Formats: sequence, structure tokens, C-alpha cells
Amino acid sequence: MREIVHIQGGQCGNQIGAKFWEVVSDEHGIDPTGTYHGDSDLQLERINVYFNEATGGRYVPRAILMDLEPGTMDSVRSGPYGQIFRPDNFVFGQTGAGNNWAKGHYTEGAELIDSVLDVVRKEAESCDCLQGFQVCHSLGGGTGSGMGTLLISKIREEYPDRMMLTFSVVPSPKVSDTVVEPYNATLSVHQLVENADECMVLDNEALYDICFRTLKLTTPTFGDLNHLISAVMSGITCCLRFPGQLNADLRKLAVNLIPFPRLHFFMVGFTPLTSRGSQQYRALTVPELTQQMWDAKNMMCAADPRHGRYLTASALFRGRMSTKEVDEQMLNVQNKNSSYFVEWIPNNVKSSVCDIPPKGLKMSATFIGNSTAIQEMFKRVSEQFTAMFRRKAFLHWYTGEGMDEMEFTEAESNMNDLVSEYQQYQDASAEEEG
Amino acid sequence: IQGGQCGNQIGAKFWEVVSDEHGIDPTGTYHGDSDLQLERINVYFNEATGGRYVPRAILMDLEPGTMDSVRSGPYGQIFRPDNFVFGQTGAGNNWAKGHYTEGAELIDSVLDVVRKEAESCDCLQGFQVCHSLGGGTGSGMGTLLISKIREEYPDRMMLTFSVVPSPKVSDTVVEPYNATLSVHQLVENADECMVLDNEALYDICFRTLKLTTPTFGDLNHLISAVMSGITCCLRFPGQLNADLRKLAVNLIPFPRLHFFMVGFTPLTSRGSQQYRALTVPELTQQMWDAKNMMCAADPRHGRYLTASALFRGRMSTKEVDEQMLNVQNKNSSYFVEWIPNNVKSSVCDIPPKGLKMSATFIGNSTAIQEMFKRVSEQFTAMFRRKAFLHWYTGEGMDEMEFTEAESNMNDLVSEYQQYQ
Amino acid sequence: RVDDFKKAQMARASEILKKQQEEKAERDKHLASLYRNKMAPEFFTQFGTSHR
Amino acid sequence: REVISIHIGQAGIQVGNACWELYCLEHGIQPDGQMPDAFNTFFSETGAGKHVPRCIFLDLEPTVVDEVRTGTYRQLFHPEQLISGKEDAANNFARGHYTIGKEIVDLALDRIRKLADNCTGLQGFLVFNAVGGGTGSGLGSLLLERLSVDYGKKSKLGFTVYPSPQVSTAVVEPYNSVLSTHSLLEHTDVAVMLDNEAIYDICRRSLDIERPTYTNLNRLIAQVISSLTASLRFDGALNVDITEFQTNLVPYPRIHFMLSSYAPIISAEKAYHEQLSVAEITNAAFEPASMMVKCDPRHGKYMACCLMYRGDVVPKDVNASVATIKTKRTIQFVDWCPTGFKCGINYQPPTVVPGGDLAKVQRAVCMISNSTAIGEIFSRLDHKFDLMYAKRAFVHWYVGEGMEEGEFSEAREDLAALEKDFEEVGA
Amino acid sequence: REVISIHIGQAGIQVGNACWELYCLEHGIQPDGQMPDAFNTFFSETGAGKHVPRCIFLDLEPTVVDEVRTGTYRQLFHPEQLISGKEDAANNFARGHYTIGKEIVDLALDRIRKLADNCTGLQGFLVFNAVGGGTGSGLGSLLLERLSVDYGKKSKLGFTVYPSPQVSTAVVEPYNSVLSTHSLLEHTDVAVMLDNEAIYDICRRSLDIERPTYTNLNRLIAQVISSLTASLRFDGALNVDITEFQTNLVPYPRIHFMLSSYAPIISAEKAYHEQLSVAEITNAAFEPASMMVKCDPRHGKYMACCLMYRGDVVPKDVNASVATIKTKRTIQFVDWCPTGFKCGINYQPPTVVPGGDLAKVQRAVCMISNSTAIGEIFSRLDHKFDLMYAKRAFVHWYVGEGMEEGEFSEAREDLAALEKDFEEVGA
Amino acid sequence: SRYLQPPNNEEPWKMSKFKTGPKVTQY
Ligand SMILES: Nc1nc2c(ncn2[C@@H]2O[C@H](COP(=O)(O)OP(=O)(O)OP(=O)(O)O)[C@@H](O)[C@H]2O)c(=O)[nH]1
Ligand SMILES: Nc1nc2c(ncn2[C@@H]2O[C@H](COP(=O)(O)OP(=O)(O)OP(=O)(O)O)[C@@H](O)[C@H]2O)c(=O)[nH]1
Ligand SMILES: Nc1nc2c(ncn2[C@@H]2O[C@H](COP(=O)(O)OP(=O)(O)O)[C@@H](O)[C@H]2O)c(=O)[nH]1
Ligand SMILES: Nc1nc2c(ncn2[C@@H]2O[C@H](COP(=O)(O)OP(=O)(O)O)[C@@H](O)[C@H]2O)c(=O)[nH]1
Ligand SMILES: [Mg+2]
Ligand SMILES: [Mg+2]
Repeated sequence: MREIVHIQGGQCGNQIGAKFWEVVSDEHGIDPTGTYHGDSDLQLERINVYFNEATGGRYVPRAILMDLEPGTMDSVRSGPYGQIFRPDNFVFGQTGAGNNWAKGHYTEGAELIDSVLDVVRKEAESCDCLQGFQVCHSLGGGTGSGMGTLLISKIREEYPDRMMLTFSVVPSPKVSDTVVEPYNATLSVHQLVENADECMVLDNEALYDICFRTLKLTTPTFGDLNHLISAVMSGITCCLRFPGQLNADLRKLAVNLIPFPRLHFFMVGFTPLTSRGSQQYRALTVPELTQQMWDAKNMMCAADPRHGRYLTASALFRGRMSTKEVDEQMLNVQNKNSSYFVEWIPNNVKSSVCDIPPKGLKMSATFIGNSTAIQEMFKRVSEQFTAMFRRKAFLHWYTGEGMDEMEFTEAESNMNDLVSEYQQYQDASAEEEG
Repeated sequence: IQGGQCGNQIGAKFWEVVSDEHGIDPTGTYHGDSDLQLERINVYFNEATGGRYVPRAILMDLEPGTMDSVRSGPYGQIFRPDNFVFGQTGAGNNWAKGHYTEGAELIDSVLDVVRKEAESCDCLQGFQVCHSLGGGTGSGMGTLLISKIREEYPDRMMLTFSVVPSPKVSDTVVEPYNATLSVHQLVENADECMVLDNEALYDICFRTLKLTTPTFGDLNHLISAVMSGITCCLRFPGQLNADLRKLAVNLIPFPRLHFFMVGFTPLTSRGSQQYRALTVPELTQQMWDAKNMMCAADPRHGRYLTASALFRGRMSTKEVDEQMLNVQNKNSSYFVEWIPNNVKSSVCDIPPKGLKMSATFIGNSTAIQEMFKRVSEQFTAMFRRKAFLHWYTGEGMDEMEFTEAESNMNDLVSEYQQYQ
Repeated sequence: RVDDFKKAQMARASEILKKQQEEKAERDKHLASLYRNKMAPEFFTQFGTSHR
Repeated sequence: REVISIHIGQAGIQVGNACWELYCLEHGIQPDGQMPDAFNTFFSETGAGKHVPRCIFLDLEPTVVDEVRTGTYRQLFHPEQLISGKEDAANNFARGHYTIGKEIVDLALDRIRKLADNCTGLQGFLVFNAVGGGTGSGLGSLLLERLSVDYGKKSKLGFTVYPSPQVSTAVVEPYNSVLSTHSLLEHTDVAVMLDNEAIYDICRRSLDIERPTYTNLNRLIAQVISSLTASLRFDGALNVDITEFQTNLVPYPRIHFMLSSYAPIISAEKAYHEQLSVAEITNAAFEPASMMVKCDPRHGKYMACCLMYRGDVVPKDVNASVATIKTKRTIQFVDWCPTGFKCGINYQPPTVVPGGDLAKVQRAVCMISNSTAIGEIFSRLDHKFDLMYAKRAFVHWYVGEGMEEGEFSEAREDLAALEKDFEEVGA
Repeated sequence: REVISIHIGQAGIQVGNACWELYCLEHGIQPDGQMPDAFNTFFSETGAGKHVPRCIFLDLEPTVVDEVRTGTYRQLFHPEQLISGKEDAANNFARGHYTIGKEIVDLALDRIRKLADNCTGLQGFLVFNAVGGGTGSGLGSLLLERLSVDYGKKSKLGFTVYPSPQVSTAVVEPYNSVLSTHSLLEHTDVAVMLDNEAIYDICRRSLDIERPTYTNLNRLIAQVISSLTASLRFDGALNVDITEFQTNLVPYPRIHFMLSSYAPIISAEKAYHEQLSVAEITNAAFEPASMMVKCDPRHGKYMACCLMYRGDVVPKDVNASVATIKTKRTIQFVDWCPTGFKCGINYQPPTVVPGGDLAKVQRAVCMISNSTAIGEIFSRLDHKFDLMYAKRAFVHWYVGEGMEEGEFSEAREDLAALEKDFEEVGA
Repeated sequence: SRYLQPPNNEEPWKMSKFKTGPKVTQY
């Protein structure tokens, strides 16, 4: 029936995919060796969206992994739940991009993306009703950003009507790992604004802040951050895999969240997230879910929605609830904070309910916010880009491989028009027409 | 002849009462005591086989609901299934059904049934129709059959115990349209029409009977008792006889003036039954009371053209005549001047079972035209704004029919007014 | 006899109403536990499971 | 006198679940499909000892349909009457009206053809759908269009669900509502609005349910449907059929929008002390606090009225109640409708379902009225459709799937003309 | 013959608790709701074996209201009649008359609408409240205004609790009392004041209880109301209903201000020892030491008087007692009413509540007269109103809640006109 | 003042396309 494929690009994408497949395998009741050993029948009815039945209850994940250096693939194989992935889905080269968008987009991607296309097309035709593609990757690296964007472009060229999600992490100044982050990020955004159906912006700033303040973990390694991202993706997909009182597919969320085709950049959060020593003190009710859902410090981007307006919003709910409480909480939050919601769209919020909660919980929530304050990140990256690009810094690593300055100018211009369009839609006059 | 839901229910109660009065059980067998019961059975029943009597009735409507309700209850086993003229689409209180959109395929089978039923008897004394007046098929099949019947059989009498659109609250929103059109057909084709309404029945159950929950059973029992009182003299002897034609010729001074306001007596509560007497004055005073009539027409607001009083039981004719003369003389202002002796009396020596005395009143007065103007005004208000017209006009006719009927109803108001 | 029939029916109907009252009170207590969130110890073991 | 019902959308078939549960418990039909003769209007005697309902559950997302196929009533419903697609319309009247509807409309239609062919005394069709969604609004309108062109004069009662003024579940209900009402105006014979916020208010106030769910709402809707169908199914003192509401409540072809209210909605504790009488239950059906649509009829004028009575009700009491209502000036009628009532009485009291919260009662009233506050409802929805249409927001989806702007404009002007009609008629 | 009683404020509904306890005890109604035809005027018989009072409790704070909801009389009262707000007026006429009362007044009045719809022979309303508070003064006056507008002709008695001359529990109570009396004039039909210090003195002297509380005061007030409505409830040799208070005791439209007295108020031992004939119980009811308003009638003139008798009372003895009262010159009547008495005789003796202090009495007298000391009471209150109004004290609260100085001034001059009226009538 | 504010009754604005008339026949 409805089908979702997972695509992982680069080291970050591979680790996030590993964590996501771990949590999904736990949710659907399959063991690390690939066979089903669950209890209820609800764990069999909707596993076709992620698994193919091979032999004797063997379910192989419907994923395609990507990289350019063997270390990531070997780490994926050696970890737990590493014996479920099909070896043929490891489309792969062994040279390495090396934090270079041009290397992963023109020199190395050009020969490996054909094998990627073979694998992904065999996968996409291996299903009956493909619901959409799902890609997770980075925008700072070379083999995840460049090759990932090229795959996005090729897939959008081949399958135009299918859906497309992108869980893309963006660089941020407080934690900058490499030096050429703006060069990769600007061109990656230039590609995504034209190819991706919708984007969900992530960054390690908000993940680290969530772990430090909310979870209060001593040592928030990448495992916790990948777990948070995986929980976000699972709560995004939950509606398809389990029955509920109100269903909402990815297309429904996209049409209820995107008012204009270029406004497809969302800021996301998860609820609840509390410390083990502090979970005793707190009440466990739906208002506690909603109140932490709307909090700015719970968001997973380094952009405060308080600095802008909410264009549209969506909330994904899991577990048995009363629709009355959800609806009244949404109405209350929408009516009280009246200045943070754009005026030419009444009822900016979409809601849905699912009857199956994630492991360890009885109820949870996932929030999608299409805000006009997201262009803060784009400006914050473009300033570093135009400061670095002023005197052709690190440029020979790109022009010495085929690119020209015109690509950089076009990426900068596109990013600037995107932020200008977001700004104009923020302060758009409420009640007029021309 | 009965049409629609109201017609079916009143006919069921009427046949119940009549079958008990002639002493036949609900299985259709005679079990009476006196020999006076058998000699005039043929006026209502036919002997089939082995002493079984079937009513000379034609049950006929558009929906199976009323027929099922009639058949399921007691005395539902006496009706011959062949007389069950029967449609399948429904009425829905709709004009359309009843003269050009849903009734013609039934008007013909009922025509065959009534023809076979009327040719079976040797001297048909007349036709009697009990039907609703605010419905779709109760009016529709009923008085369309009245129309075709008059063409085939002009001399025979036609009696209609119609239930006029409910007066203060309306069962049907489109009640003015259905009532006005039915009355135009009735004035031209029906020989004599008894006017009824549920308001007077509800008031009677309020005050005289003092019942708590008077369902349609009691109202239909009242109407059936009135019917039996009207048709009593045909079945039993008496000191002074009078059939339907007697009343028609002594009650109708002009051919268009044949709407009657009707009452029945005695009607006493079971708590007040121990306190009343049983004499001719006790019948006359209760009969002439305005709060006893079965129509929303106050006789004090108009003039009595002619009146009739059919008495039942062993009684002195002198007392009846002197009571009629006294009531005529004391209320001298309510009786028309150019016509003396406005009342006719007839005596039958057989009363209803369990009683000694009874009387039924028929009064042709110009106070009933109050109801005609009340309905006409409601039609004009709706017709001016063309409300609900689409349900009727698109169903197969023209607005001219609406206009002609309103004008004739208006003329009927004026002629009654002339003799006021 | 009619009046005694009415008194029997209302007494019968009153018994159903009282039984309905107890059933509703049971449902409200049941919904309190079902609609209340709670965290299992297996949820907290998800964090800090890898060094990286 | 068989009536067949079609349920379009995730909202329609949950209402169908509640309605068919009520019908099965009311006619004594076990969930396996057989009794331990009035059932013919809802169930057809197939073979010997088996009853199959006269309904079709049609939807695009198959999760709820296969949940129905999996749960308790596996044997009652037959798998050929439950139509389910592969992909959703995704809150898009456009998608379900042009892309996905055109392939699923024909199968449901040729199933309903034989469903009606089985019937002998077919009264009409009646629909359940929510115009806020994509499948209920999108292909529901197409199915209504093709039913109208295939049958024409047969009744098509509309029990639709309109979005609440303030309570909302998505962002694009104005577009879907306008584009569905544009065709429902000229194809639905009689349409009854149902709002989710009003039923929430009724549950909080009357049934004192602190945390209600859609199941209670569906149960109340099923109670209303059973109350308006009981006179067809059961004998009464004064029974009415489906064709009544067309003639007695629709003075003009383009004005068919009926406000619904039910009385009494009362809980077990609250029913323990109120001496239920025809007078007070008639009174409680007229106040806006007991209506199923979030609108106030005091701002308008009543155009028609239909009253349904169930249980221990005599014509005397309804006469007195209606007369007393008419004497008081708290409510007012339009000057060209002097007689605007349509009363009906049924014998059997409403059956009480185990697990329901409504207390068993001796009498109840169901109301179907017509006023001009519907012109306030449509203007209120028109404001928030107009705000979005000002800057052409979300219309790219509709245009891209296969619509064009002209359909938006013509629907907008159709609702504007309906507004002018509503304010002209009430003069 | 039916009467519906409304209780406004904390004092009003505590008095209501006492009154309805006595009402349930006297008619043999268990607190659960059912007995183990006199009850008609206070209770309504629902279904089979269940009686509901014809009353509403309304208040702005929920503490006392849900204390009533929690106590023994839980199943007797039913959740519809106990109106409860969220925040109180907090000793402020303006708050409860303009800000908070506007939202709670409609619910009380449309509950009263259906309460009267249940009734058929409504004698009239009667109110229980205190003018010293905020809720009882402001929105109580608003409810009286709207009741006078909606119904008009029906009777509206008032049993208010005016502040004591020297004993007080509040500071801004002169403002509340004056502003409540300004609207109480043209709306209340008959006003019977009940003062707190007077009943305290009655309890200290008659019942010799050193440490009384509000419950004893409420018990005595409830006994007075019961002895006042026993004529409607029970058969007597010479009965007198509610409508006779207006005609026989109100000589002028703006002079409706009544004293109340009761006799005998006795303990068990004193009841055993001393005989209770008609003569002394009539004599004791006329001394100022047995009055429920702290005023002395010897400072004024008796304009009218009403007498209620219960138990073993024959007309000859009440005639002799009223004659001896008339001839004694310690009290003087006005010249203008040569026959200024209204006697009423009932057969039912007053009932006793177990746990109380009043013993079983063969015969009792409840007197309601009209005098000129009302002018003294109002002048004494007006003087200390004007003293505190001189320095603009506490006025900012009232102005902020939505008032101004115009109504202050007009209330001042209205009580001045009342003073002039009471002075001229006594001459 | 929030409690004491007078209510307002105005249609909350639409396009300039107010020109369309009723589809019903006028009377
Ligand atoms: N009254 C009532 N309304 C419901 C119920 N379930 C859903 N709805 C309404 O249905 C509307 C949206 O339609 P859906 O239920 O999602 O199903 P749909 O109409 O096919 O729309 P799609 O999501 O495109 O499939 C919402 O606005 C709800 O108010 C229900 O059980 N009762
Ligand atoms: N006689 C009598 N008076 C009472 C009783 N309870 C309260 N009062 C009076 O009520 C006055 C104060 O008003 P309350 O009734 O307590 O409260 P309120 O009328 O609702 O006004 P707010 O407290 O401002 O909301 C006091 O001066 C008391 O004299 C009582 O039980 N008996
Ligand atoms: N959230 C998350 N971020 C990661 C992970 N691994 C690497 N990153 C981030 O990705 C950036 C480097 O990207 P890189 O691994 O070189 O991308 P690649 O070249 O496509 O493999 C660094 O700034 C890291 O912070 C991971 O497992 N989770
Ligand atoms: N007296 C009496 N009147 C009835 C009865 N049944 C219906 N009516 C009246 O008939 C009118 C409605 O007619 P209706 O049943 O719709 O006619 P039909 O649809 O053609 O069968 C109402 O005004 C009722 O007062 C009955 O049993 N007895
Ligand atoms: Mg849906
Ligand atoms: Mg208080």
C-alpha cells in the first residue's frame, strides 16, 4: 500500500539512519537478526511501508545507504541491528569527498549516482503505491550534501509527483566543525529550494541545548541527538503505520503546511523530554504535552519563533486521547498568543491522532512549525558566505574542478530572494489585495 | 371508501363500532341476540359463505404503513384483501401524489373495485367517503375518486366526513394549498359535506369527557359514533323515518350550501355520569351547546339556515317537537327570518348498545364561512410570494388552477355572507 | 390496574437509571487511568547508550 | 420502504459505525448477522438466517475501512460494500474531485445501482460526509452529481458536517467547504448541518462528559437519524416518511439548509429528577443551547418547522405545546408562512445502547427547522475563505492537480448570491 | 398554588439551607428525595417517588455552593438549581452589578423561566439576600430589575438583611446598602428587613443561649417563612395567601418596608413550665424586645399590621387579643387606618427540628406590621453613608468597576426623598 | 473595561465583489 523509502547520505546521515532503523525495528517488534518476534497483530499489518518479507518472517529494511569511505559502512554493519540491512543496498564508492561540495557534486557524484539511481529505482518499483521518498543527510559535508542534493534533483526529475522529505542538519556559528560550511550550505539550500518538496531544518545547537537544559544529561554524545532525530521521524511517520481517530499522511501535512511552493522549510520539536530524576515531580496530562510542545527552548533549530510569525503549524499525536482536550488546547494556544500568528490565514494549526505511542510512553506529540523566523538561519549563513566569498577564499578548491563564480553568485542571490520573500510574507498587509 | 392515514384510522374505528353494533365478532361471524340485527345487514355487509359477513368497504391509500396498522389490530381480519387498493411510492403530504403526479395508477384499480362493489348490490343508496383533508393521498385518492364517481353515478348521494385543516396549529406547512384545492373540487362534485377538525375533538376530550391522554382512538370513536348516528335510520325502524336524501333535501336550501357543523350527544365524564339524567331536554341542551360541536365555527357568530336532529330510543315525539320549537323560539335572533321551522326531527327506537337515548345534530349555518376566509387569507399570503409553488407547479400543471379555486372559495364565502 | 402498571414501569425504569449511574461512574474512573500519561523505565535507558 | 445510506469519508463511516450499531441493537440482530419484519428497511433477508445492511462504506484511506473489516462486525458487513482506496485525498477537495474520485466513483456507483435494484419500496438516499476533508468533500460531490443525473427525483438527504467557527482541525476547510457547498446547493435535496463544537458544548453541558471523543458525537448523530427514521420503521399515531421534509421545509429550490436540535439530551443523574413532559421537551428544542449547529436563530426568522415525537406522546400535548410556543413572542416566523409546523408522532421510545451516556427516557423530540441564521453561518465562513483567497494562498495545490481559478471565483459568487437570497427571503 | 424561592448570596443560601431543611422535615420528605398534597407549593413530584424543590441557589464564590453540593442534602437538590460563579464581588456593589453580574444574571433568569414553566399557579417570587455584601446587593438587584421587567404583575417579596446600627462585619457596607435600596424601591413589592443584632438579642433573651451563631438566626428566619406560607400549604379556619400582603399592608406605592416578630420563641423547660395562651403570645409579639429589626415602634405610628396564627387557635381569642392590643395606648395607630389588622388562622402547629432548641408549641404567632421607624433606620444609615462619602473614601473601587458619581448623588437624594415621604406619611 | 466594552456588529469585510444579486426572483 502506502510506501516510504529511506535514503541516508554521508556519515551523519548514516548514523541517523542507523539510530532510526534501530528505533523502528524496536517499534515493529523485529529482532536485531531480522525476524519477527513481537506479540500483537498490529505490528504486522503496516510493516510493508518499511520492510519486505523475505523468508520465514524475515523483514529487510527498505533503505538505501550512501557514502564515499568504507568506515561508515563498516560501522553501520558492525553495530546492533546491522544484520538487517541488505548488502546490495550499500551503493558505495571508496575515494571520499573530503568536505567538498564540488567533489561530491561533479567529480565523484557523477559516476556513483548512476549506481545509486539503479538501486533506488529497483527499490521504488519494488513497491505497489509509493507514498514518497525520505532522505536524511547533512549540508556541511561533501558526500552527504553535494551527492545528496544531486540525488534529490535526479529523483525529482524522474518521479515528479511523489513526496519528498529532507531531514537536513545545517551548520551554526556557535559550533562550527569545518571551515567550508557556508560554501556547502548555501549551494545545498539553492538546490533544496527548487527540488525538495519540504525540508525540516536541524542543527546541533538546539539538540545540545535540549540535552543540557531539558534532559539534563551529563554527556550528550551524538547518540542522544540521533535518537531525538529518529523519534522526530518516527512521530512524523506514525500516522501511516497505525490506526487512529484522525489520519494524516505526509501529503496531508504538506498541503496543510505549505501555502506557497518555496515556503517549505519547517522547524520541528518533540514532546515530552524530561530527566529521570525530575520525572517524578511533573504532572502527566495533555496540557503538559501541548505546553512543552509550543515552548521555544524545545525547538530543534537555532531560530526563535518569537522573532517572527507562525504562518502555519501542525502537531502529530500518538496514544489514546480525547479529541476535545487536543482541540481546546490548540484553540487556547492559537487565541492567546495572537501576535505570533499571521493574519491572512485563520486556523493556522492542523492536528491528527494516532492510537499507538512510542516505546516507554503512553502519549506523546510532534510539532511542525512553518515559521517566517527560520530565515534567521539563512541570513546567519549568508553573512558568513559573503564575508568569505568577498576575496575568493578557498575558491580554487571549487573553480579548480569545473565550477565558476556564477554558481556562487546564483546561490547567494537565490538565498537572498528566499529570505526577502519570507520577510515580505511576514509583514504582509493583512486585509487588502491588488 | 376511505383514503389516506386519517381515513384508514377513522374507517377502522367506524367498522369496529358498526361490527359490534350488528353483533359480529372480529372473525366475521354473527353472534347477536335480537332478530332486528339481521334484517338490515346488507346495508354494510355481504354474506360470503357459512354465515361470514365482510364489510362493503374499499381500503385505499399510497403507503403500506396505515394498512399494516389497520390489519394488525383487532377487527382487521374482516376486511376482504381484494379491496386493498394499494400503491408503493408514498404521499408525503404532497398534492403531486393525489390528482396529476403519483395517484393515477391507483385511481383505476379502485374504480374497478368500487364498480364491482356497487353493481353487486341491488339498489345502491349512496357513497360515503371518509378521508383526511391536509394530507396528500387522503385528499388525493379520496376526492379524485369522488370526481370520477360523480360522472359514472350522478343520482346517488355523496357524503364526506372531511377533517378540515387543523385550526390553531397546523399538522402540515402546505395545509392552505391542499385544503383550498380540495374545497374547490368538493363544492362542485360532493352532494353533502360534514366539516370536522381536531381542535373541537381535543376540546371535547378536555371539558366534556375529562380524559387525560385522548389519543386518536377516542377521536375516531367520536367520529364513528357520529357516523352511526347519521346512518342509523336506514338499519332500524322508528316512529318517524329519515334517510340520507331526507336530510339532504331538508338541509340544503341552495346547491352550494352543503357544509355542516356537527355534534353528538350525550357526552358525559365517568365522574359526572352519576349526576346527570337521561331525558330529551338533557339531550337538547347538550346538543345546542357551542362547546359540543365538532367544528371551529361558533353558531353565535352567524345564523342557522337549517338544522337537523336525529334521535335514538323509545321517546315521546311530542316532547321532541316542543323542545325543538322552544329552542327555536327562545334564540330567535340566531335563526334566519324568511324560513320558518329551521329544524327537522326524526325518531328511531333502536339506540346504540348500552344506552337508552341519543341524538346527532346537523346544522347548516352561515357561521362556518369564518373558516373559509381564515384559510383563504393564509393561501393568498403564500401565493403572493409564490412559496412552496415549485413542489406543485413543476409536478404537471399551471398556476391558473390555483387562481380559479381561490376565486370559487371566495364566492362560497360571499354566498354564505349574503344570507347572514 | 392501569395505574399499578404505570407504577411498576416507572419503578422498573428507575432501576435502569440507577444501574446506568454506576456504569458511568465506572467509566469515568477507567478513563482517568487510560488518558493519563506515564513514563516507563525502558524509555530513559534509550539515552546514553552509545559513546561515539 | 427500504432506505439505503452512503458514508463518504473518515467522518462518514464512523457515523456509520455508530448508526449501524444502533440499528443492530434496535432490531435485535447479532453481530454475526442473524436474529436469535421491520428490519427490511435497513437489512435485507439474504438466504435464511442472515441480514446484510443496505449501505456502502467508501473512503480513500483504507486504515479505518480495514479496521472495520477486522473488528467486531466482521460478519455483519459484507466486504463488497466496503470500498477503500490506496491513497488519501489529503484534505483536498480538488484531488478527490478530479484525480482520485474519477477511478473510485464508478465502482461505488455500480454497487449502489444493485443495492437500489434489490430494494422494492425505495424511499430515498441519505448521505454522511464532512465537507472539511478531501474525500468526503471532493468525491462526495461527484457521487452526488452522478446520483442526481442517474436518478433525479429520488430524495437525497444530506447530513453534512461543517467546520466550527473557532474550533478547527486543519487550515484549508474554507476552500473545501465553499467548493462543496457550491454543488450541494443545486444537487442535494435537503441538507442538515452538523457542527462539532455544538455537540461538544452539548456533551459538556447536558451529558456532563468531561473528556468526550468522536464516538459520543457519532452516537448522538445516530440517535438523531434513528429518531427521524423510526416513524418510517415503526407504526405510530401519526407517521411520516422521507418525502415530507422536501415539501414541508423547502419553499424555494435553492434554500435547503436545516438546523438540527434534539431534546432531551440528558444524563442518568440529570434525568433522575426532571419530570419529562411534552411541554418542556418541546421548549428545550427551541432554545439555541440545544442545537447541533453553532448558530443563534434569534438573529433570524423561522421559515418552517418539523417536529418528531417518540415514546409516550399524545397529540393533545404536542398541540398544547405548539400553541403555547406560537402565542409567545420570543420566537418569530416570517410573515408569508402563517402555518410553519410539521408534526409527527411515533410509539416506540428511543432505544438505549449499553455503553452510551444518554439516559433512557419515555419521550423525546427531534427537530428539523429552517431559518435565516444560515445566512449568518455562510457569511462567517465566507469571511475566512475570502481572507485566504485575497493573496491566493494554498490555491497552487488545487490549480496544479487539475482545477483552475474560475471554479474558485464561481463558487465564491454562488455563495454570495446565496447570501443575498437569504437576506432577501427573510424580508 | 405554588411559590418559587430564589436565594442570592452566601447569607441567602445559608438561609435557604435552613429553610429547605425545615420544609423537608415538615412535609415528611427524606433528604434523599422521596417519602418513606400539601407539598405542592415547595416541591415538584417527578416520575414516581421523587420530589424536587422549586428553588435556585446562586452565588459567585463556589465554596458554600459545593459545600451544599457535598453535604447530606445532595440527592434532594439537583445540579441545575445550584448556580455558582468563579469570583465574588468582594463587598462591592459595582463589581456584582456591572462587571460580574452581567454574565451570571442570564443563567439564573432562564432557569427561573423553566421553573415557572413547570408551575401553573405561581403565586409569586420571594427573595433571600443581604444588602451588606457584594453578590447579594448588586446582581441581586439586577435580577430583581429583570424579573420586574419580564413578569411585572406577579408578587416579589423581599426578606433582606440590612446592616445593624452599631454591629458590623464590613466597612463599605453603607455604599452597598444605599445603592441596593435605590433599586429596591420601584421593584420590590413588599420588603421585610431582618437585622442581625435583633435576632442575637432574641436568642440571648428568649432562648438564653450565651453563644449563638448564624445557624440559629437562619432557623428562626426559616420558622418565620414557614409560619408565613403555612396558610398556602395547610387548611385553616381563616386562611390568607401571599397576594394579601400587598393589598392589606402597603398603603402607598413607595412605602413597602415591614417589621417582623415571632412568638413564642421558647426553650423546652420554659415551655413545660409556663402556659402558652393566645393572649400572651399576641402581647409578646408586639413588644420591641421581640422584633427582628433594631427599631422601636413607639417612636413611630402603626399604619398596618398582619397576623398569622397556627395550631389550636379559635377566632374569638384572636379577636379579644387584637381588641386588647387596639385599646391599649402604649402603642398608637395612625389616624388614617381605623381597621389596621389582617388576621390569619391555620390548623397546623409549627414543626420542630431535632437538634434545635425550640420546643413543640401548641400555637404560635408571626406578625408583620408597617410603621414609621423605618424612617429612623434609613436616616441613621444615611447619616453614616454621608459621613464616609464626604472624604471620597473607597470611591475609587466603585468608579474603576464602572460606576460614576451621578448614581451616588441620585441614590443620596432618593433616600432623602424616602425620608421626606416617611416623615409626611406619619403626620 | 474588557467586561464593560460595548459589542460591535459589522460584517468582517470581503472582496470588492459585492455586486452579485440574489438568484431568487425579487418580490
Ligand atoms: N462529527 C464527526 N466529525 C468527524 C469525525 N471524524 C472526522 N470528522 C471530521 O472530518 C473532517 C475531516 O475529514 P476526515 O475525517 O479527515 O476524512 P475526509 O473527509 O475523507 O478527509 P481526508 O483527510 O482527505 O481523507 C474533520 O474536520 C473532522 O471534523 C467524527 O467521528 N465525527
Ligand atoms: N442573618 C444572617 N446573615 C448572614 C449570614 N451569613 C452571612 N450573613 C450576612 O452577610 C453579610 C456579608 O455578605 P455575605 O452574605 O457574607 O457575602 P455576599 O453577600 O455574597 O457578598 P460578597 O462576600 O462581597 O460576595 C454579613 O454582613 C452578614 O451579616 C447568615 O447565615 N445569617
Ligand atoms: N546530528 C548528527 N550530526 C553529525 C553526526 N555525525 C556528524 N555530524 C555533523 O556533521 C558535520 C560533518 O559532516 P560530515 O560527516 O563530514 O558529512 P559527510 O561528508 O557527508 O559524511 C559535523 O559538523 C558534525 O557535527 C551524527 O551522527 N549526528
Ligand atoms: N380525527 C383523526 N384525525 C387524523 C387521524 N390521523 C390523521 N388525522 C389528521 O389528518 C391530518 C394529516 O393528514 P395525513 O395523515 O398527512 O393525510 P395522508 O398523508 O394523505 O394520509 C392531520 O391534520 C390530522 O389531524 C386520526 O386517526 N383521527
Ligand atoms: Mg480522511
Ligand atoms: Mg459573598
